[PDB]
Amino acid sequence: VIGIVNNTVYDPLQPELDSFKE
Amino acid sequence: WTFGAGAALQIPFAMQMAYRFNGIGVTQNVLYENQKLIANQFNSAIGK
Ligand SMILES: *[C@@H]1O[C@H](CO[C@@H]2O[C@@H](C)[C@@H](O)[C@@H](O)[C@@H]2O)[C@@H](O[C@@H]2O[C@H](CO)[C@@H](O[C@@H]3O[C@H](CO[C@H]4O[C@H](CO)[C@@H](O)[C@H](O)[C@@H]4O)[C@@H](O)[C@H](O[C@H]4O[C@H](CO)[C@@H](O)[C@H](O)[C@@H]4O)[C@@H]3O)[C@H](O)[C@H]2NC(C)=O)[C@H](O)[C@H]1NC(C)=O
Ligand SMILES: *[C@@H]1O[C@H](CO)[C@@H](O[C@@H]2O[C@H](CO)[C@@H](O[C@@H]3O[C@H](CO[C@H]4O[C@H](CO)[C@@H](O)[C@H](O)[C@@H]4O)[C@@H](O)[C@H](O[C@H]4O[C@H](CO)[C@@H](O)[C@H](O)[C@@H]4O)[C@@H]3O)[C@H](O)[C@H]2NC(C)=O)[C@H](O)[C@H]1NC(C)=O
Ligand SMILES: *[C@@H]1O[C@H](CO)[C@@H](O[C@@H]2O[C@H](CO)[C@@H](O[C@@H]3O[C@H](CO)[C@@H](O)[C@H](O)[C@@H]3O)[C@H](O)[C@H]2NC(C)=O)[C@H](O)[C@H]1NC(C)=O
Repeated sequence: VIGIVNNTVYDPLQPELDSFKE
Repeated sequence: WTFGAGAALQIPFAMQMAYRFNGIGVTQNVLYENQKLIANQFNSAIGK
């Protein structure tokens, strides 16, 4: 890609996975 | 097309093309993956 920029894409599943881990 | 339908808006030209491919049922990722190649075809075409 030309002009792409840095950023982080949040994951909706992650918090449930983290809580499920706990 | 925005200027036609209302207030003229700023938009990078590459962004325009992305929509147009999306207009014809083509995922915009194709364009960016081949922006350079597409440009040359367009540039060559206008010359021909
Ligand atoms: C957008 O994301 C890109 C991915 O990296 C993320 O973003 C950077 C800013 C960091 O925050 C990083 O933590 C993130 O994950 C980022 O591109 C480059 O990302 C890496 C780490 O992710 C950083 O080092 C770069 O590595 C790549 C690949 O590594 C191999 O090749 C290099 C080439 O030299 C080797 O040095 C390595 O040991 C590996 O074998 C390199 O392609 C890249 O090249 C730059 O550095 C080299 C060496 O100094 C120079 O010769 C080049 O001219 C480049 O300056 C890096 O070495 C690094 O943070 C980041 N590169 C740069 C220049 O910042 C990108 O920067 C982010 N921002 C954008 C795209 O605007
Ligand atoms: C989808 O359709 C398009 C049609 O345009 C293809 O792009 C064209 O592909 C042809 C064949 O490669 C290109 O014709 C060549 O152009 C070269 C100059 O520009 C680049 O062209 C190719 C990209 O296609 C690059 O790989 C190449 O390295 C160049 O950077 C010429 O140099 C070529 O000459 C060849 O033969 C001579 C003599 O044998 C060798 O010395 C050369 O090294 C080279 O091997 C050739 O004329 C054409 O230019 C491309 N279009 C445009 C605008 O550039 C896509 O490839 C195609 N994609 C898929 C997946 O099918
Ligand atoms: C969008 O327009 C801006 C107009 O400035 C472009 O920024 C400029 O782009 C040129 C060519 O890439 C840069 O020149 C080179 O930059 C590198 C990296 O900094 C440097 O090492 C070289 O010596 C040379 O100066 C120029 O710096 C840059 N100017 C800025 C950031 O102020 C931009 O590239 C354009 N982006 C797209 C997708 O078209």
